[PDB]
Amino acid sequence: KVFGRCELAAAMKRHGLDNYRGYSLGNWVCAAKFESNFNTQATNRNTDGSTDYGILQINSRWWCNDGRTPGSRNLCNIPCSALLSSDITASVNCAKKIVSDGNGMNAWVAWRNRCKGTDVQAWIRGCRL
Ligand SMILES: [Cl-]
Repeated sequence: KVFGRCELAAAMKRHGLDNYRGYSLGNWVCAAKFESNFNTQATNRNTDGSTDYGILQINSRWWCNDGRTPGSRNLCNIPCSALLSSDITASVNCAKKIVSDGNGMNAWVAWRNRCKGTDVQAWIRGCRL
């Protein structure tokens, strides 16, 4: 599923990401845009053999199990494929655990480089939330 900007914003808010750990909704929509282009089926292979999954490109090195990242962790107690669902519940819940580990949203490289410092509010502008 490829979300609309506002549709994703609505779904994320509904799951309580708006100002979660002090990150306003626009941050999350911004991160989703540059990580996955709002596409829940997005996958990307990393150099170390791990793989990023879903709309927030969550990495199998620590956060999910994909059966081919040896010696990794599954801190979100999920199969990585669950992060590819059209329902973003799993990705959101896992994101909440990631953003809580002490490094905030800097865990998403796309957010740090493309969202951090900018007017993230622009990403939910025009949306009925
Ligand atoms: Cl991640």
